[PDB]
Amino acid sequence: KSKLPKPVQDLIKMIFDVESMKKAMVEYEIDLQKMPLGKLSKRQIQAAYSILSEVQQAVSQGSSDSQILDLSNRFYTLIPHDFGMKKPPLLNNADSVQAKAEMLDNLLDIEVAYSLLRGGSDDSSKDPIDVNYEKLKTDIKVVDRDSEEAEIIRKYVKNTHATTHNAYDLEVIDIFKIEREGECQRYKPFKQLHNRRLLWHGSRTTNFAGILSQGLRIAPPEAPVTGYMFGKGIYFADMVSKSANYCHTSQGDPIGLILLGEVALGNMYELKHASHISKLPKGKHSVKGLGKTTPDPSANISLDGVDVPLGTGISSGVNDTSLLYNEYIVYDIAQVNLKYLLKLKFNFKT
Ligand SMILES: CCC(CC)N1CCN(C(=O)c2cc(Cn3c(=O)[nH]c(=O)c4ccccc43)ccc2F)CC1=O
Repeated sequence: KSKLPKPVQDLIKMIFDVESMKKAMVEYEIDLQKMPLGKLSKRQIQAAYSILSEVQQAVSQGSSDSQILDLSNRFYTLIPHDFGMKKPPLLNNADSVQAKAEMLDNLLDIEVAYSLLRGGSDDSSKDPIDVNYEKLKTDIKVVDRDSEEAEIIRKYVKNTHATTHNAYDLEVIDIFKIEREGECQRYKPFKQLHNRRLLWHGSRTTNFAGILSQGLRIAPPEAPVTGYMFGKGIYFADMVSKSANYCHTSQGDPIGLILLGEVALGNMYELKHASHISKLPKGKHSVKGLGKTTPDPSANISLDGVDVPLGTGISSGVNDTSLLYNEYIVYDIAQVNLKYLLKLKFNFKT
């Protein structure tokens, strides 16, 4: 029977729940009868990535729209869906390709979690919570609610909830201090880079067994670079509600998980519109998507030598931008050092 703190036990139970994995796939309208969770495979997901890349190439290189029709149907054969009586969305425009790329990103970490679960060694004299905790290769400690860490983090949550994201209120349930094995050594070449910032990264709960196991990762080479607004990198935000929207919580599942990561941004290539890149020009270390609203810079606080942009939202004065709020993208996984994991309750306004 596990000795782990009860909040950590609840976390392990949440991120390894198999039925949550199936619910996520059903939410995507994937046919569970034809393609069960156990038949989901990494090379199958990579093959689906390549079809999206084929669609990307066929659209831009001026091929037949007829081929694009066939590539779309091939995607729905490779990944069986079940839209009941409705017509499955056609894969012929960037809008549809980006939605399927997002779906494959989620399937990729679901496969990592399920394979983690069904692998390794097993011992019936051990609590499955203890076994699954050790499979994450991550030290997880509860942050004291009255500590100054929690104070700064709660202030960060309190001040950076955008007015536009008015559908819900956020309530911090647990603050976890996490150390992924090996990630600190991997981050060492970037530890002294300038412009280090503590930024948010939200994701579906079904992704976090893979995120704690493997870290935040760049989409595989088969993934289409045009499937993501700023290409294939790791995305962060400085508004907690922007990243909280990527938790994709609902009134049925109102508990979300959000990361605080130390990100070495260096020289930021500042952009106002989409730019589908996989690498940066020499002398640039990150992309900053310029939003119309930014945390007030005069209110930046230092936490363990890292900037925390917890200022309240003010106009950035940035002219023509497709972004309401800022985005930060790095294109090297060694530029990220995950520090905290928050468990939030979404209180939806009605
Ligand atoms: C988790 C599965 C794996 C699969 C390899 N994965 C997926 C890709 N990825 C990203 O960071 C990533 C995220 C978004 C969307 N987005 C988000 O989801 N949360 C945020 O807070 C956020 C904040 C600002 C902007 C976008 C955000 C788009 C493109 C990306 F590349 C790293 C990663 O590891």
